[PDB]
Amino acid sequence: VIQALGGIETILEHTLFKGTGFNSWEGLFWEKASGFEDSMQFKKLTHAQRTGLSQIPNRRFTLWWSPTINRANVYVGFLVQLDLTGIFLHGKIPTLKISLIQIFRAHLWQKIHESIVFDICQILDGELDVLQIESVTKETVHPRKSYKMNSSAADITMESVHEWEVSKPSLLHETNDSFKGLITNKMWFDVQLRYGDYDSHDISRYVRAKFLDYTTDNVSMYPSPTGVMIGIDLAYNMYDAYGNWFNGLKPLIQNSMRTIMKANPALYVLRERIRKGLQIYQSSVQEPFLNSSNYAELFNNDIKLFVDDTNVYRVTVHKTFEGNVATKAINGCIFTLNPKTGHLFLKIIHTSVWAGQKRLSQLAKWKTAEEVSALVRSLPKEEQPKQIIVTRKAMLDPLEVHMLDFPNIAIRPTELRLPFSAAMSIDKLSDVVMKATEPQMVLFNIYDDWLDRISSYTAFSRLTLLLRALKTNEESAKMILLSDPTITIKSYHLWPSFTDEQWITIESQMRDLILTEYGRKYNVNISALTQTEIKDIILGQNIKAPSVKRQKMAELEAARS
Amino acid sequence: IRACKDLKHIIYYKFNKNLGKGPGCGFWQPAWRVWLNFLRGTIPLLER
Amino acid sequence: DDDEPPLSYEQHIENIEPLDPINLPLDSQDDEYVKDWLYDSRPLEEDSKKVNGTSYKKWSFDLPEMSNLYRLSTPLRDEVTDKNYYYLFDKKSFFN
Amino acid sequence: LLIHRKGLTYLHLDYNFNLKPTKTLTTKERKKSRLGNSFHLMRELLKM
Amino acid sequence: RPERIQEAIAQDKTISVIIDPSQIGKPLLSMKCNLYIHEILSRWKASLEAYHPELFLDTKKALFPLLLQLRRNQLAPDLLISLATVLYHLQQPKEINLAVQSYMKLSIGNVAWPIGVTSVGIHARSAHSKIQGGRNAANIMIDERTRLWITSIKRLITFEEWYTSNH
Amino acid sequence: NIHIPRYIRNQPWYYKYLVHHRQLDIDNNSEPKIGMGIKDEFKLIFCRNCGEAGHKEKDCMEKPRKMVLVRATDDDWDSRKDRWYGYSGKEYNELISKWERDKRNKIDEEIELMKLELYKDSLYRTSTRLREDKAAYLNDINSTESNYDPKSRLYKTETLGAVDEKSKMFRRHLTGEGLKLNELNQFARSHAKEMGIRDEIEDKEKVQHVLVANPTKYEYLKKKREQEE
RNA sequence: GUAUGUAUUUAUUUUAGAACUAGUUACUAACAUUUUUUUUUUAAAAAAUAAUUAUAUAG
Ligand SMILES: O=P(O)(O)O[C@H]1[C@@H](OP(=O)(O)O)[C@@H](OP(=O)(O)O)[C@@H](OP(=O)(O)O)[C@@H](OP(=O)(O)O)[C@H]1OP(=O)(O)O
Ligand SMILES: [Zn+2]
Repeated sequence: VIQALGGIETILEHTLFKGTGFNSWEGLFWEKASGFEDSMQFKKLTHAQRTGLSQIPNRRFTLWWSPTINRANVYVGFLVQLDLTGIFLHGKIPTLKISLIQIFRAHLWQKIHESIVFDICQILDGELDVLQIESVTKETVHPRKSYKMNSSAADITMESVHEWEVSKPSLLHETNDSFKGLITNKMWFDVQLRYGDYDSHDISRYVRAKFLDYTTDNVSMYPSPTGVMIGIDLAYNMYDAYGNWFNGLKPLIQNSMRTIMKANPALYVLRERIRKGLQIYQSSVQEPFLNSSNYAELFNNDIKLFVDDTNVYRVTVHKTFEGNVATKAINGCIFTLNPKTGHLFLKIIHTSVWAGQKRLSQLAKWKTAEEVSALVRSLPKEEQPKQIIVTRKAMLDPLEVHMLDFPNIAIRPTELRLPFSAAMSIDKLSDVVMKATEPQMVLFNIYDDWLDRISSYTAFSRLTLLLRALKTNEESAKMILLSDPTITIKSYHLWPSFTDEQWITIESQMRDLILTEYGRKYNVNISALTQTEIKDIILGQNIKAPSVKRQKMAELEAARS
Repeated sequence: IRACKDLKHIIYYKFNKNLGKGPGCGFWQPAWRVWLNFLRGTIPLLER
Repeated sequence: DDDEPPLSYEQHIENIEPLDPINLPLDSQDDEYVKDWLYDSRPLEEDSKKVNGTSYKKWSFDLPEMSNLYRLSTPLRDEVTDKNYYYLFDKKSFFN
Repeated sequence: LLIHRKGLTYLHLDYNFNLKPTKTLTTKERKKSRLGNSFHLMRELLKM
Repeated sequence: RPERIQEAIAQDKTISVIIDPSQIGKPLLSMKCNLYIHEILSRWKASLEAYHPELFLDTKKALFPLLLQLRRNQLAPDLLISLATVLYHLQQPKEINLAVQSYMKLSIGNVAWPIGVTSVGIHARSAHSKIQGGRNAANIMIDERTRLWITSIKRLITFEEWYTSNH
Repeated sequence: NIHIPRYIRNQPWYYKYLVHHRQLDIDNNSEPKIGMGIKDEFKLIFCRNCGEAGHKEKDCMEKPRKMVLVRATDDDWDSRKDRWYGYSGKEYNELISKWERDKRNKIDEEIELMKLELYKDSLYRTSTRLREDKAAYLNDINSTESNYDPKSRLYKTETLGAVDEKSKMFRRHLTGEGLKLNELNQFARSHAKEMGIRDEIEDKEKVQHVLVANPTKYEYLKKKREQEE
């Protein structure tokens, strides 16, 4: 049958394989685990709620053959456009609209657009020399310009010192053009995104058609007649351009387009959301996670922050007038700290955040990401981080979309389970969270006064011991801190002001509590373990990792010799 | 609609004989007749 | 555009002089009898020999005008003059 | 004027005769605002 | 024209940099804040070698519209009260942390949604239209110049923490 | 590979690994493709009044009397439905000429502002990109093969780390407090092995010898070992 | 998670007991993520094997 249909090439030109960006078709084949619906088919679940589970595989099937289903050579069909994107779907399939909305959710089309606009404008700021550009002014256009397919304005304007000797319009790669014909004072750059069908995906005809329509027509308001039009095909991973060149534009723009097309984060978030919507694996894990073998990377000179969301959406259960109970939201905190200097930016989320909305455990992810983006924007460039460690893996996807706005900040998911949720159970923190009447940022210094007598790395591991104790037993440890009434806490201060001998003894009490309770709970004694295994336990690191394997192999190699 | 589409087939291969494949037919008399005869049938229905 | 109201005839349209219609250019002597009126609105609306009146209900031509319209309308004539062409394509073969 | 007599102000009828909502509707509003076949048939004729 | 400049400098040596907290909650307060910002810039200018020297020109350029608004009494009062609270906790000797905390009140504010969030999931409801951020947002999102000078106040705060560390 | 089924690993009879599948352009699909171009080709292509031999009297395009380049058949759906085909440039030249004629027809500091610059010796829709910064993949547009990872937005430099050749993993170089943790970690492991024997079979207490289990003791012990030397 | 319903007044109308104590059952809650193949003896003995998961469900 595969020779009957013509081969994998003539099968895969129908499919959405070109937009995913796997390297080869051979990676279509994996032991794919179903994930969500596997968990959900066993639960106690309504009659109406169980037939909804069976339209999850149909959305993936409809996504995969979506160039062929949403093709352009149709018999009858009135073309409509999606809401916050620019996709024209011929008629009405309800499965395909859900798939493409899930792909382009959180306003991703417009983020891709202004991402490529700022990237072009930053390259043109970098080259106010030898192109002889006076100024590159970025235009402020209508927020619906990213997907107004009727007409468009320009969004980058190039004003020159004296004159530009400007060629006749031709494509980006036509190698022969005379610069002598025309003279302009200013030029315009414009970026057009199209989503291609199975039929209509000749991108060069698209860019020449958009240029030759929008320059001659009167609806599209351009500053000068001279400019260039840049077009990108998102469904099929292609680019081209058309318009007026001078001496120096074309080799700059073709290299700009190939590197932006390979390394834009926005287009990577698109291709990743496509791979997720099709449920296919591609391991691209260039930097290792924050495991126990990397552990001291936190204590470099460069600034970085831990973000944590576990206490952002909390509720209280209460009895209704009927039999069933209901949940009402309470105050929350976004736990962000930097481990080198102990600054603790504590975002108190009031309940006026959750005022009218619902689903409330999906929205909390986007609330944390939006608030972290506001915190990072409020910092200066020298004081913005260079790295952000996300604790839970469900906080990757909102932070990636909101940190599209800051491309120079790395994001590393952690590999070791961190106890910062137990930071709610400190009464000085819990008090300030609960008494709040207004959504606000409150600063704490979680290393109380330790950084004078105690260096920062042992202070972080001390805080690890304390928070693992308060997450493990929560009252035995809270009584271990509160043995003596003589040691108080100050007004500025979080922890009881112990001397350092007392910190040595109480850290010993904490590791005794943690390791004894662990060995009692999981029926595995601490004494027969490696020092690697205990350092693995206390930091909350997980086994089945590749790092535990390669660490044990490296220790075996080091101790066999 | 199918009538108009069928009429296109019998007009184009009288028009495009020995002159290619482009647009530019513009012999719009038969399709115009089809949609007028639709309109007189849906006058009494849409008044109702 | 979808958000543009329809422009007023009295301002934007009526003061513009019109443009050139199709108008196949006729010969001067081969198409002599039909040249001066072929492309009017109602071609002989007021010519009481060739029409009844401006009510425009009946028509009567000579022979050269009718012959000229016969030659000039070559691409849309029937050009089947014997009834034995429709041997098994007449209406009644279709009914059978 | 028919749409605005019926109480439906969040439906927008632009000058190329398309009917699209100006917000995200509730279900009560989607019940109150299902226009018939007759409205949309007259609407597509005006569009043509 | 140099006469008004000279008499204004003579008045500039007359007025003093004292933020009283009862005086915060109008033109003389704006001038006192204006002059304290100038004095912070002068204490940078005395010690330009040890810091980053590359930030100083850009800091002056980003601060210059703020200094202009404080010179002309044109700054909005809700924003100016927050700025004066930052500058008070900056002026006090030891509470350098309350300066950064009131700065976080200055830049983000007390708005529920600082930056808007749009189209969270597949399922669209009407109340999502309340989320977005054109209506009420942070002061760091009002205009792009306001972002520059609000960031520059934080930069002067970090300068002042270094200066009270060493000198 | 393990994953592919046996209905793909099998070559048919008439191809007598998996050479038979390789020819969109799979197997370099990670590299994005470009515009193929615009190619508009025209090819070349008895009656009583024409006098030519080709057609019939009903088909003659001349006017009935009393007595040629053709679109070459390309079948892309964009190419048959293209609005701009055989475009020479007449409309753009009329546009440029009209604009040239129109262009031919066409052709401060305040007191307090001067005071402040003399002292200083010199719209909620606005984006969050923060224009004055620069992305990291833009500095290497000219050469090839950028160092920016689009998944995790780190920019691999030579100062920042080094690549293991066999694992293809970028492990960062450490600086100050990372060195003072790593050399202290090795110190705690060595002090533990000399204090007991800690050979990891002897099955006794050794909870006091893991570093993270009790760090303040090891910080002060490292410190006094520095003080003694 | 919907449907659907319910709540949101100010502009003034005349004159047998008392005390102490902890867990067991049901039901509800869009509120929350510690491997595979064995063998043998009565804890010990053998054999083995491989750069890391979903924000998606409604009558
Ligand atoms: O026959 P239809 O389904 O109505 O589609 C035709 C058809 O295209 P295909 O038959 O290849 O699908 C014609 O092609 P030819 O019969 O001429 O080969 C023609 O194209 P031409 O303009 O080249 O005649 C025409 O185009 P138009 O729409 O301008 O009448 C139109 O295409 P669409 O219906 O797809 O627009
Ligand atoms: Zn002929």
